[PDB]
Amino acid sequence: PLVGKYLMFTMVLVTFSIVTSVCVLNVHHRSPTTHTMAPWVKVVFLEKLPALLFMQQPRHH
Amino acid sequence: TRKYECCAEIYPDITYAFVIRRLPLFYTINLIIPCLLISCLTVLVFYLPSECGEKITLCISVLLSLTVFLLLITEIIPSTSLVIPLIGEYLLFTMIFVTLSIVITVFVLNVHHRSPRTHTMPTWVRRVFLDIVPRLLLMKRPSVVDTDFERSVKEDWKYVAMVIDRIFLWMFIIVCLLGTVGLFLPPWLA
Repeated sequence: PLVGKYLMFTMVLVTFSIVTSVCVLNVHHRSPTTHTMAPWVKVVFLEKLPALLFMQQPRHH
Repeated sequence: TRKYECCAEIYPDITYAFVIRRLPLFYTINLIIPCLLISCLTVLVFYLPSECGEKITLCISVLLSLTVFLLLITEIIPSTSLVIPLIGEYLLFTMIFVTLSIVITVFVLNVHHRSPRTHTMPTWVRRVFLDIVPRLLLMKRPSVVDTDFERSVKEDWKYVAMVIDRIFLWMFIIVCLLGTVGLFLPPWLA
């Protein structure tokens, strides 16, 4: 059934989202005491991607 | 033709053998794929940080879902003790290792929330889990000098918990991959 196929597709996507959310939570709870941020991470995720996604880190400091 | 102890004569018979193959799409979609999707989440608990306060939720949900699917399979197959379905063995082994993961998660959460006011870190723990294992696991702790003793030991306990999680993240991934292939690959080869 098409409804069953659509439900299966959404279940696969939700499993993907669970994995991604685990990874995001791992990233969020990082601090200098435990992890050191590589300069490439800095560049990409604080300058390039935010500009593409229209986020504009305030960067007041 | 064959003789029966009832009677002295030979009684013939014709026996028909119906060799029938199941079309697996329906049960594939309805059982196999959901089970694999749940199986994809068995090791995720070891990558969740202890501060998220949701490790228990995830591992418990995985355990209960696997148990429910095992119960669903049980209602389909005959209750015979001569053979064991491969799906049943896979689900049972996954449930066992998920239970083990829950036990390890409780231990790791206990280790994470230790402080000088309640626990004392042995020298051997410090040595092993702050020098040796992190090196073998390719994780490099920043060289930070915290002046507050109480806040620094709390951060050492939090780092020791991360290392224990990473060890079991590696073991469970190896076991998960080796076990799955070691169970289903040989049958698919003839």
